[PDB]
Amino acid sequence: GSSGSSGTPFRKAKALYACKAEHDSELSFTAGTVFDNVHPSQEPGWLEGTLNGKTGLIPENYVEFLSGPSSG
Repeated sequence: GSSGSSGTPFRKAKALYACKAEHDSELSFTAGTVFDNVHPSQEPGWLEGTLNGKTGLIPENYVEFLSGPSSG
């Protein structure tokens, strides 16, 4: 059933620093880049989100989950 109990449509994270992922699994983005549906990957200290209809591994030490209103 669509729309049930209160909740949020997944979470998002923002890349702190620009990373030039070299591995496929890994993802490449630029600081400030906001990821879609960010979650803890199977790997330790690795987040698994979807950057532009593309899922891969992301460095948790390179992201910053967004919760409060700020943007930028």
